Amino acid sequence: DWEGRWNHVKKFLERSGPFTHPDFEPSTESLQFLLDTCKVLVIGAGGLGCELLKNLALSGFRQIHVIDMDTIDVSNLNRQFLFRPKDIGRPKAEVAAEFLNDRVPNCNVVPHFNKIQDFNDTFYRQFHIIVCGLDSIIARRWINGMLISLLNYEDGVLDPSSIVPLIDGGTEGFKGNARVILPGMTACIECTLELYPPQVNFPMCTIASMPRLPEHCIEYVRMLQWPKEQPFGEGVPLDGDDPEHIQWIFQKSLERASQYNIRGVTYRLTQGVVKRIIPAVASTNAVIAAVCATEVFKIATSAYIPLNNYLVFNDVDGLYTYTFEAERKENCPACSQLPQNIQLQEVLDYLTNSASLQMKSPAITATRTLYLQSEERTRPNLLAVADVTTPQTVLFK
Amino acid sequence: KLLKEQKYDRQLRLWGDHGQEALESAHVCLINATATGTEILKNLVLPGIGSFTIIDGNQVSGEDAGNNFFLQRSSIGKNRAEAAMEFLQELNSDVSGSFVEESPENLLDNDPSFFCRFTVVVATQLPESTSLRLADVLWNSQIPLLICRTYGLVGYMRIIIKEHPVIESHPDNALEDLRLDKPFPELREHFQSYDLDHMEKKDHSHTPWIVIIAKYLAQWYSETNGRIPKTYKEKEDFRDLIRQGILKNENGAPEDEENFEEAIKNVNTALNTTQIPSSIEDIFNDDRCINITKQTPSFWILARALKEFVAKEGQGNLPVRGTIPDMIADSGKYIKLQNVYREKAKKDAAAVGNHVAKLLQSIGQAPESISEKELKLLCSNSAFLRVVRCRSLAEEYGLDTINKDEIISSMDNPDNEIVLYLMLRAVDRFHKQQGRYPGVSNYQVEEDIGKLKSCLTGFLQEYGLSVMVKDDYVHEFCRYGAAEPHTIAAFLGGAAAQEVIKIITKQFVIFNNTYIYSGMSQTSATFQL
Ligand SMILES: [Zn+2]
Repeated sequence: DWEGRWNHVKKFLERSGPFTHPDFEPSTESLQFLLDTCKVLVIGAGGLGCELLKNLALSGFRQIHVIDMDTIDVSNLNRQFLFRPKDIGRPKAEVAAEFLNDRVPNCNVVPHFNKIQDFNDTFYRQFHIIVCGLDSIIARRWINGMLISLLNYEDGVLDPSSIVPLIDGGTEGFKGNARVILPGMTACIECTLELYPPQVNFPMCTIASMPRLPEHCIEYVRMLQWPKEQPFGEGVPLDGDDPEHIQWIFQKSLERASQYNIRGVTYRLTQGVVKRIIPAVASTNAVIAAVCATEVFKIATSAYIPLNNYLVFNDVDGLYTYTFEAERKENCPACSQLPQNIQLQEVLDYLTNSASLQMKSPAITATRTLYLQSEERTRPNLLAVADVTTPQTVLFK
Repeated sequence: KLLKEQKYDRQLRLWGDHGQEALESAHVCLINATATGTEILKNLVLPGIGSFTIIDGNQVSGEDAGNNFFLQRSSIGKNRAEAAMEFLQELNSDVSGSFVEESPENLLDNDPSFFCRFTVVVATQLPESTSLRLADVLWNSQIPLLICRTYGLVGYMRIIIKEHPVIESHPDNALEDLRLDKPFPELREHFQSYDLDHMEKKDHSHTPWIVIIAKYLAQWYSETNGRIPKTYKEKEDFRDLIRQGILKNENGAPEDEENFEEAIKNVNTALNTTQIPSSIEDIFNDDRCINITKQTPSFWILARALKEFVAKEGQGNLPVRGTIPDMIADSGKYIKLQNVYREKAKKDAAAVGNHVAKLLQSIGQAPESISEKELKLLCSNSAFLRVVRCRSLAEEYGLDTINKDEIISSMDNPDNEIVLYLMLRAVDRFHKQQGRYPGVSNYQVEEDIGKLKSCLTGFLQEYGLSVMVKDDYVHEFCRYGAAEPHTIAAFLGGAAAQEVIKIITKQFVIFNNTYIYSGMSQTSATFQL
């Protein structure tokens, strides 16, 4: 638009260079082609989202869509700079586009107050690149399955034009990670699951009969005492953001800790456990969103070769980045072209407790359904599996 | 107050109320308000730094407005510091912003002592000469300084702090202080109280793995007399010794005992843990620790105290940390076991308190110029203490002080990121020689390649650095045209902001000198220049 607005971006598009991508061709048009046509979808306005919209917008991207089902909360303000106290309660995706469209002159950010599962093939197909910066692994695996299903194979040969690049970033305190995934070419989210599901869910036995830590006590009240009793009205569920609810979980937890001589129950600790709070700062999000944005640019323009897929950032002791190429599992449940091989209420366990699949509350179907736990009579029902961990149907022979 | 607790919840879980306090009391100074500076600053305002002051003496340009999220088209022509603060202040009302429509040189000319009003100073996009001038002043004033430059796809960051000691370093995956190798009295007593052989089954399968390993380590010890440090033999046989204690079911085959499994999976890192770390010994043997005076900082006092303790009540060991990891066990046994370590940690901390008081006596500094909280925290992190001392910028630029060793060695790899450092130095020569940066204009590139290649050689030979720099880098750096790409400025802005927070809060551990980032390959490296 105005004089030298894109002076910092142009130079990587108009000049030839020694480290350029093999297919790069310096052009004085490329930028405009980038501003007017490259369609990017940002998943999440939380976490990296805000930082991603800024980076992409100041990089020549204009046609950006953001998806988020969340509402602004006071705790967001320590790092989600696109939000202000007055926006508390409003939809994150909305306020985000709103802010950006006003701070960056011609950006056309389109919001979607939805959850990624609300959309299917037809929708995702409209994008050239998808950047995921949301918090849950369930969401990461879900968009991972969507993009793979968009892959079009011709007699066993992948059609490169059916590949939709997925850049995924995450953060945890002063640690974070960014990766580039090329469905059908690179390792996908499911290819390296030995890195994503590492989360905690306290064993029903220790929580109910062997508490040792304050967290166990809180866990007990939340997962058992609240359901049994119904403190705030029959049928009313526990609201993590409700102060009176936390207060109740807190008092009851203290009482349990008292009985087992466990110290440490605290209100702050109760909140952290009820909401599964992950510590978060602006600085680490900036770093990771920066790496991801840079790769989005590279892939859109072929300015340089993409991250040889997986980077880790750590700020605790000094600072460092580490990158390696995650390999594609030739037996992957999600990105392998072939149907998996096995060997009913015992195979459901294999699709759950297992590691290679780690599916959550699956659903098997014979060549006729059976146990579509998603239907309470779907229990008396008690191969083509299905799941909440992906849009596709995993074929098991 | 309650508003803040809610707002800062995600970060309070990282540096606590005390870090937040240190943060809210600080005053940082930013030099130029380019993309690099507003990005660093934004990461300081959001978490809530007490206050900030931008110092830019330039005006907004079409390109500044184009790559900065805190400058609009409407600010083109106005003062950059003034206009940046307008938008940065909008980020957090609890932060008091400010500025000076003056430049660093001018301020250095008139009121140098001006920068003495800051906790830390962040200088960005500065040319060589202004950097050295500013470095000298802040160094003698003992004011912490961080220099940051974005140049094309390269990020650079240099920190300068004479001495930065820290207690609460927040180590990741440190070895638990189990004391299985050098058990204190109460812990010996506690283990004896257990009789795995004669004991009900439910209690057998619900005994802390520390007890299990303890049990078996005494058996293996009263026989051979060894301690088991040979990884896939002694330790592997030991794992078997443990695996043979697993009760057998009615059918004969061993049953499922998760606690013994846990004992097993832990033998590898549980047999050797009580030993003073290298870094601690180095702290103990340092002059500021051995020769105390009236000016000796509270940290070195607590350092010496820890030393005296290691000498007496410690018996060549640091005070028991006090905590243990969670581990499958009945509540009673787990709590009883933990209380032993807790109690023990309390005993050791009191002893350390004495040594401290005794030290404050033969110094007459004060009666309790050190809260008891500082003492409990120091005993918890006695193995994690760290001290960083950066070289001055003068030592780095000196012809006889330059670290040619590090630079020469690094260059063995023609692609080490230390070349980016070299290119930065040369690019600066190109700016003093010529009065501009190379490649700014699409038409200068080709001609600049030769001029820059020459500034490099001059720079190298001058310091006596016989290193090979591939031509590609010279060309690549001209190709950059001094650009300050936003995503590159954002990366450096997150990285730099957190290093500043580490300084202000004294909590994690800062990089020891220079960090260089390459957006081209997405690789980085730290150097001690
Ligand atoms: Zn895969």
